[PDB]
Amino acid sequence: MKVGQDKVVTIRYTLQVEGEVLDQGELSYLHGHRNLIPGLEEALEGREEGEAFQAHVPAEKAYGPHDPEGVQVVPLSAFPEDAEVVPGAQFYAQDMEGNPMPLTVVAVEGEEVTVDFNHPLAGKDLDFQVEVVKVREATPEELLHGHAH
Amino acid sequence: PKMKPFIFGA
Amino acid sequence: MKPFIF
Ligand SMILES: [Cl-]
Repeated sequence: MKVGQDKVVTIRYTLQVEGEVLDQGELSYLHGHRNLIPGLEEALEGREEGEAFQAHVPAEKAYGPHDPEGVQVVPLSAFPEDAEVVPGAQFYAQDMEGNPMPLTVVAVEGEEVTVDFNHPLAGKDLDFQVEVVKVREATPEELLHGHAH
Repeated sequence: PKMKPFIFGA
Repeated sequence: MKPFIF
């Protein structure tokens, strides 16, 4: 079976950014439903089970470019009393629909904390080594939910 | 007077 | 979108 619209595809992968492996493992996803970064999904289109390959995915087809609007300055009083507010530390605010908005602390200057709401890989080009482990048809429930079980 | 935090640990 | 990177 080939990778295609409405297939649930299982891959084993290694994610490299700038010559360093950042993540490694296995995932399954419903193909053609915006469940996987588009560059990788494009590289997977039409592949057979058992196929292995490498794929370079520029930032625009991966987690997207770095959005300057994602960088903001907030007061230190915005953070929990106990928290260590340091570069790299992660937290979340809430969007207008009540959902979590993760952020990373970028810099702390006295009372001014610069945070970044961007995906940590936004604006980075990715390199994948991929193996297609399994391809199957989605169940109706998976199509209704929009994701692999 | 201390402001209600709008940033949460996770 | 996947891969989920924390
Ligand atoms: Cl999925």
